[PDB]
Amino acid sequence: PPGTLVYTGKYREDFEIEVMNYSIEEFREFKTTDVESVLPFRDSSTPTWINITGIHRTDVVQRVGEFFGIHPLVLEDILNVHQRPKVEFFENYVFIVLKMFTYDKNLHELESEQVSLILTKNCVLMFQEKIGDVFDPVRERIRYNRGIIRKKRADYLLYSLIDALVDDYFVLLEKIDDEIDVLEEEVLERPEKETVQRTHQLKRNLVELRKTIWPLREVLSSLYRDVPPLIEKETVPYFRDVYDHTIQIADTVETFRDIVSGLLDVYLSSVSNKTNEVMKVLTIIATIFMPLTFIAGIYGMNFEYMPELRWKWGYPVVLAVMGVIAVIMVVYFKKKKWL
Amino acid sequence: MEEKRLSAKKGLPPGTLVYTGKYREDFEIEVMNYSIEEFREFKTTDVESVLPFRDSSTPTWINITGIHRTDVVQRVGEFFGIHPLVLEDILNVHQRPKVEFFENYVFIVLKMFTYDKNLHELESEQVSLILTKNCVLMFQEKIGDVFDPVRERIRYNRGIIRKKRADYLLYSLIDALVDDYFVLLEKIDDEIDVLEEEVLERPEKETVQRTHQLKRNLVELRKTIWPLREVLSSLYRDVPPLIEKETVPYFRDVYDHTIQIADTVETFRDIVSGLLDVYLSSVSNKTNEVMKVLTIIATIFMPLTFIAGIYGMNFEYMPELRWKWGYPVVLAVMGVIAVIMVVYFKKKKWL
Amino acid sequence: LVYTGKYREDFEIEVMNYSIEEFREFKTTDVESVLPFRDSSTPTWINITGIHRTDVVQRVGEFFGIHPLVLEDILNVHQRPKVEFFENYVFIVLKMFTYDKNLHELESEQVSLILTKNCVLMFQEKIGDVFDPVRERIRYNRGIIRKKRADYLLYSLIDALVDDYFVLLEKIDDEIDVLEEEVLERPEKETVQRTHQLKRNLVELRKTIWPLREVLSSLYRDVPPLIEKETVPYFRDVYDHTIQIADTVETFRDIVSGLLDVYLSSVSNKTNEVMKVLTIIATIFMPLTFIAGIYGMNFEYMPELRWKWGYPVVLAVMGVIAVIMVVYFKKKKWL
Amino acid sequence: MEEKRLSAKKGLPPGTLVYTGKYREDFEIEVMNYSIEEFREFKTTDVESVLPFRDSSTPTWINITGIHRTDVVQRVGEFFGIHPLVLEDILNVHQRPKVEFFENYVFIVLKMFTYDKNLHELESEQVSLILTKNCVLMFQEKIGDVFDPVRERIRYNRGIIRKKRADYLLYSLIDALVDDYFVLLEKIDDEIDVLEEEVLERPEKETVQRTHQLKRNLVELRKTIWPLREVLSSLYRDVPPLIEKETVPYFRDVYDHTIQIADTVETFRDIVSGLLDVYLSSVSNKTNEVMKVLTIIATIFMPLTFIAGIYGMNFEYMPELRWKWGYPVVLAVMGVIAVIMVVYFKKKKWL
Amino acid sequence: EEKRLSAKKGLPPGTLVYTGKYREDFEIEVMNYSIEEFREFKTTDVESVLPFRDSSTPTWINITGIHRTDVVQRVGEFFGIHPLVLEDILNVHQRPKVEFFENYVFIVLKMFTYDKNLHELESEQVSLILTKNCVLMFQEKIGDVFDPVRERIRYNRGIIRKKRADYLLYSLIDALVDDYFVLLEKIDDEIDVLEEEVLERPEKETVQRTHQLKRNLVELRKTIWPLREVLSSLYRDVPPLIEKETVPYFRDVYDHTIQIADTVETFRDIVSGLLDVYLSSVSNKTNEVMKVLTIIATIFMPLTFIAGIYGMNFEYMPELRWKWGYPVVLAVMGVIAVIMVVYFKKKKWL
Amino acid sequence: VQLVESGGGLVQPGGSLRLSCAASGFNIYYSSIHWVRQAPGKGLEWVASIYSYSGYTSYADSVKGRFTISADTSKNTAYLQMNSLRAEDTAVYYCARSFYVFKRGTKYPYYNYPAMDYWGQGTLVTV
Amino acid sequence: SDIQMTQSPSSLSASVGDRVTITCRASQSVSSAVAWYQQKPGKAPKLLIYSASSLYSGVPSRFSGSRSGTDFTLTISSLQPEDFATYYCQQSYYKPITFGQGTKVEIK
Ligand SMILES: [Mg+2]
Ligand SMILES: [Mg+2]
Ligand SMILES: [Mg+2]
Ligand SMILES: [Mg+2]
Ligand SMILES: [Mg+2]
Ligand SMILES: [Mg+2]
Repeated sequence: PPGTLVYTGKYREDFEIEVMNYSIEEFREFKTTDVESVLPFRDSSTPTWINITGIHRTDVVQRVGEFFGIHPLVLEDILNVHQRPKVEFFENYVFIVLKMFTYDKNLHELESEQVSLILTKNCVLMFQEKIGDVFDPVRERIRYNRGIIRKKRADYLLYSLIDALVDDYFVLLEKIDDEIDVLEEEVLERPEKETVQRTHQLKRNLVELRKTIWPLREVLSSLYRDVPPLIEKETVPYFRDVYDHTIQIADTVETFRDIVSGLLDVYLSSVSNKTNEVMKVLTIIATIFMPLTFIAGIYGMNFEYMPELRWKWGYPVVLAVMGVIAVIMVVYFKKKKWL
Repeated sequence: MEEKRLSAKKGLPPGTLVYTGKYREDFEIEVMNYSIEEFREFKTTDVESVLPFRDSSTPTWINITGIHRTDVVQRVGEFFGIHPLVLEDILNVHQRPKVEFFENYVFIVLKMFTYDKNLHELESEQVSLILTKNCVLMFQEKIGDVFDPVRERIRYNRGIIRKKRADYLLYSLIDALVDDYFVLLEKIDDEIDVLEEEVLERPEKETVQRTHQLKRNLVELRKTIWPLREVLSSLYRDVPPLIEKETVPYFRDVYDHTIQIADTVETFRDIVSGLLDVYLSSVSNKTNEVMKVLTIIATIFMPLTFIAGIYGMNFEYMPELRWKWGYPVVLAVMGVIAVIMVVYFKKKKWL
Repeated sequence: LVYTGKYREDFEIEVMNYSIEEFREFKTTDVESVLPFRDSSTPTWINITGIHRTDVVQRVGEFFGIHPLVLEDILNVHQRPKVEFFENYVFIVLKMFTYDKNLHELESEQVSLILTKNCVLMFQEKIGDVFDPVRERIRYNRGIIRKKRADYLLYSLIDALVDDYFVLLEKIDDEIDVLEEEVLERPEKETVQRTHQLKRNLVELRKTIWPLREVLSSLYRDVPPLIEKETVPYFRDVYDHTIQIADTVETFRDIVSGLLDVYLSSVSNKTNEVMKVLTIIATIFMPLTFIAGIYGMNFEYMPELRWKWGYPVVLAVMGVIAVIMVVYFKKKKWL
Repeated sequence: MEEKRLSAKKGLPPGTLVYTGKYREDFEIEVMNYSIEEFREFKTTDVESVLPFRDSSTPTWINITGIHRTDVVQRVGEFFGIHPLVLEDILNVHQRPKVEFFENYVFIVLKMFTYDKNLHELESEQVSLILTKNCVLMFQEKIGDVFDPVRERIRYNRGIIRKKRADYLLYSLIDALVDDYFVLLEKIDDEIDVLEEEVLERPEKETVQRTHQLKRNLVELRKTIWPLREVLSSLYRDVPPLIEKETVPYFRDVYDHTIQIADTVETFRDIVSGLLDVYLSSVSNKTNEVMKVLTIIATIFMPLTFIAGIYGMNFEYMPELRWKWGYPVVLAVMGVIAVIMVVYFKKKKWL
Repeated sequence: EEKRLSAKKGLPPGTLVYTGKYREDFEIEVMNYSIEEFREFKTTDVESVLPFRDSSTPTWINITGIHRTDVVQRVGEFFGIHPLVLEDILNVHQRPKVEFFENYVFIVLKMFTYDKNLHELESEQVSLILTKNCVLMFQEKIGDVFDPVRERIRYNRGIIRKKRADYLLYSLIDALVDDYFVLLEKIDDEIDVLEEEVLERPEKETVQRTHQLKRNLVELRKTIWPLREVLSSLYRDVPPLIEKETVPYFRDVYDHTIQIADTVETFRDIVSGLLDVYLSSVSNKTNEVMKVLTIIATIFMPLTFIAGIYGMNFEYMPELRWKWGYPVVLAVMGVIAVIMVVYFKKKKWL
Repeated sequence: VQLVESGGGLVQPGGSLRLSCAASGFNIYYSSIHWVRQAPGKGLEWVASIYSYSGYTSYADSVKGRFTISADTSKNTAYLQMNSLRAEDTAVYYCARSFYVFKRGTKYPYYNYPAMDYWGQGTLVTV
Repeated sequence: SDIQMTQSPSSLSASVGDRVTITCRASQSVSSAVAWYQQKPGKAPKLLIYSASSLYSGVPSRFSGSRSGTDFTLTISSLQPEDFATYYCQQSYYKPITFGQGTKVEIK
């Protein structure tokens, strides 16, 4: 459809629709389950913070977007859950699309949930797809009045949301580092055909994570360099610092990709050593029993006219030469590291 | 040696117009002289009838499909004051995508890529754009274009192309090329996925053929896409007065899209290399398993063959009489040593 | 401000105030006695070890008019070394590295240096440091540490940090030599694991050194007004130093790019060699045993090849076949 | 060792002229003067017969082949005003292709290669070009020129070369050299095709030598072709007083050509960078086939011998030696073991 | 021994201490030359050396044996170069560099030497200090690559006699670059030898030599890239010390530096490929030896098993002698052997 | 491109009505419709809006929760069920087809908020 | 939460071939979502201008619109006696949508 308005994700469970109206000295939390009773926050002088957690219901998304002045195609970009991180500056609001990642450690999956930010110099909307989200630091800062967020306008609120996403990305990188270390200790010690698929899944997850991170560098460079008039001048160095964190994260994921690339080669070397072990086993067994089967098979020649019977303990003597040549081959293998 | 090489012009002078390409069967001239409120379109064949649109201040898109006809392209170049080197690059298919900033016109060369299922062949089509501040001459070699969204955008007054000048028209054509590159990257991504599944699930001899053919296609694709980064950087940086400053952010957008396609191609090269390495690892694992089973058959049975050989001897006065009535005084040794060795192998992770 | 590190057991605040005639050291724990040293004609350098306690760094930042972003970066332990220039101070955050002799691993402490006119804030997160030579130079009049201002003290601290990088690089080089000898002489299972962990350490060291080079480049080339021109050449010198480290690190990485590969070849050689040993012996003997079985054919009352020497003479053809096969091996002379 | 050393100018002052190439047999001076109307050829073996052309109004071209005669080069350099460093760089064949801009002459050292089919070797030949605002002094090693077509074009009035100055003559010569590079890359693309077809399938176990020789060839090609790219970049990027503005686009055109070649070389490298690795996989896979045979036959015939060793012993007692059978008790078990091993291997489909 | 973390493990940057493994002798080689006449000294007394810089005549003051730090300290004091440059003089592991100063230029280069034994590079740090009309040398051994340069000064050859001290600096740099050229020729010989050894009979040791060559080429490139930086900076930003007419010579030696660096990079790539070539050759030898082992243990299993079956010791047996016993098994046995040798030798197994 | 209305006349206050605007030349499904009113000898005010793709309905606050409106893709007609009639609802109603031109991709995207090209003939409703 | 969206003049007198100006302003900035509509008494309005800058197809080039932040201006260069009607000023940045109070001009 041409410029339609539909939800293209898969997480369709429920919604919450909460709100925090924070100011210089007073604050209020008015979380509800109704689309109305929250629009009046648009024209309030004190900056507000609307969380449409769960955008399955197109009714609430459309009503909030068209009531707050959001263009319908911005609403479509909100409802589309396949977009890369984006930034778009309008005359009275700034639109941002970010991706936050969750990691199923038990089965090693990396799921992505898109979050939509709209700054309107009087409110900060977020649209999310799943209940629960990584915003505990900023939420506690606003509720407990812990930070300096109270007296810095909605621009610092948008910065706080960006910083929460960046910290979540750092946590995700730490989890991926833990997974890489677990695989590395698992490999070179327990070689297996399964470890190849484990490494390939980790590499694909790193590919997706990089494909999401790289747009964020451009988005944050846009955010501080272009200095949109919606964002106050005094807040630009904050976004510059967040961009520094973003380039650090990009460097981290690049190094992780290189390490994962070398991990397959180190696994191949480990498997070569593992098959060399059984090769040394086979070689020692053969070279101590194949050269040691003549005087057990050369005696067995159904022929006469030998001292085949006239000997001083002939069978014990042939067992003695068995042992002598056996220990000879054992020494030949041990003294120059054939194992 | 299969006409895909560049034995095209040899020692001929630069002014020569030898058509390097091979699609020399069809030819026509699309014309769309749209304006702020006007829109004229036709499907002509005669070269003369399109000329009066050169001097018109209203932007025009002239799409000459089929440049094997040297006469039409040389006449267009002569009447439009186009440099002979530009004509040579028009008729030379095996030319890298490029940009040329002249005093009168901007010259741009792209490659439209199309792909066929089953067999992995990526066929190219040279496409050229010449922007003359009132007319955008587009040269193509056969019908089958990715400009259909653009053609509809002019035909129905949707978007901005119906209002803006020829600069935005050229931007829209470049964006159509980039969107074609997106869809081809999606198709090649599907190919990567199916090859990955084949490698990880059912390795086979023909898998090497598949992965090397795919890597060849991917490296050719990189050979063509990498110049696009420079082309779009030149279209953004040091803008000539020939392109309006209002459409420069659109060129930023398509430059970012080109950066995205370059990154995707690099990632796909990485994934193909990883797939080849995974196949090599699977080969190594197969070798290890086969040698493991061979050795375990060669360690719990070959000593048994030895002991059978040594105990049965053409000797006499041996301390191996039939004092145990039945013979099997040694089979118990065979069983015991076999059990001990197989347990040792089991605790040694073999088998 | 939340401390995101892994070390939580240390605290020590030390002031060192020197001059061309005066010097005093003041080692305590009460930050409110160090704060009155904010400004003075004589340059001061004050260390606040154990940034795990946020109160001290927050109070110092409030008293020194430092942007809260700088304090957050200081507390951010997993943060890349960098430099910021301000109107009143310059904030250069760097990393010290340690390589233990047992269980060879690379640990990265982060330190911070804020130069504010006549004062040098420095923040650490461990007990002890590698900046002892600077302290000793301050104790006794030597060199130019006492004569020049706090700019030269910042240069001296960065020089001591780069010297610690120097000793780390030499240690890594010695480990490279040991690993190369071990791989090229005695391929084992632990060798490849050591090589891979070393590769991880080297890539982390490279991704830290490159920001160090950028920091020193911005530090001398931009010549910020906070640092004087007189001390600018000295920084250039230490900047040259860091290039060497970067260059050498690249070299080491390059060397490692061979090791993890060359070991494979060695294994691919060793597995070959035993093949040869396994190939000859079976070939020398296993077919030979075969014809013994053909001369062990019972076929009761078999006319066979019974001769004056049933077993003798027959071993002669055994030996002839064996030596001919050994000659065949010597034709290509793999063994 | 010989005709390959970078030395033989060790401890020599810059003014000394020493030839450092194997090609020291041929020598001839071909002179081509031309204008719009009439052209004059004065090819001779006399060194003094070419000096008066220094002040010719019409563009002139002095091809001196056989630079081994250092006296001739010294005399022409002294007369035409060439710094001694440029002269010793002309003599030294092992000189990277470079461009130097002097007050009244422009200096360009470029290589031309020949690839032979019977033996996979790549012969090199350095050519130096000096522009003196009325002459193109082209010093060459042997008579192996690839620019015959430009000579024919000047001779037969074809092209625009007769109507232009010496700048277009330099452009034509560089174009001829780059077309020679095109032919060479076509030949090595044929080599890549045949080598890949022969190593990826039906390898003869000695293809590694051919692949390494090809890698030698490509590395030498990159080492020579990157400096040519820098040469042409320095040629068009800053306009020299010698080179007229109208000619500058033509150089830009040939610049695109060298860019293409550079890119082409890179991709060739990638193909080679895979082939050896691919070859490894192939032989590894072959070993596995060998593996399977050495694992199947033994596994079916080695353990069975064990049983044949058990009951072929000299045990005195008679457990079941009677029944006057074809011993199916110890022969049908042979078939049972054989078929069970065959079934087990067919489960994994080894053989 | 030596290897970084040296006596500059602490200490102020104004200190002077030698950080190399060569300390055997100290020998000055003073050479003052002009179009008129030449003067030479080799005394170990810098007091008879310092007045030369005041003399308005080009000189080539050479000071070997930096390890006598008193001499270099006195020279640095008298020539006005600040002690940080002196400390950089005293280092041996330090990267090649250029520092253009007020009325002085300070260049640092490395002079590698290659011996066929153990295939190991030996770096000999060489430091140049250009002044108004003089150049200060700082080396470690006695007798270096500049023997031709002496030859072109004590004998009036070239334009060396008719130029200033800057052209002397260029001549010394040219001699050093020629030393680099002959070093790359030795590398040519070594890489040809290793290539031939990989082609024919890898004897379990060529891998160590290949890795040694990788190490040598890498630690040589790590120095040669700063050599490009040195030679580019020597003319790109023209200092007031060098004349404009001397710039083309520096451009020429910069071109030589670019050539040698490109050659080194190409050799790095070739050795990187050659290691994989050796690996593939060893794998091919393994595959061939497995083919021969498999065929020799393949022609015999089906029929050594028959030898076991028909060499049995039971009561009744098929005693046969139907055709006396040999042909009955031997005909099928030989047919089997011929079938195997026409099924493997003909199926491209050996 | 034709919008035609039907269903005018007089109704008792508090009654009910149906207002149908048939559309020709475009598809209602992925399109938007608006109904506006013009009081006799007064201004023009918005009444209701349909976004038929998601079945979305918007009512004017002065008539919030009292009207009904929907679309019918099968006949491509927009329907308005007028209920809870008030004495001030007598007017002339107009069915309009919203639109907007847009271009996506630019750093500062050039979007246009909706307007009303095509308008219905009109329908007089009296109470 | 309604948006007061005023349009002036309420009525005006202009002769043929005159440059008339109709001003309009919203309580809150509505970007460039304002549109100018023309309605004759017997017709069924019509969209003259959308987004205050673009001119609708079919409309003669006589009409024009400008932007002054909160203020919107519709200018007619030279009126014709046939083009006399009531002009409305709609805003569409906010969903509730409001129209101008009205501006009726007759023949002077
Ligand atoms: Mg051409
Ligand atoms: Mg061309
Ligand atoms: Mg037996
Ligand atoms: Mg020379
Ligand atoms: Mg027997
Ligand atoms: Mg130091």
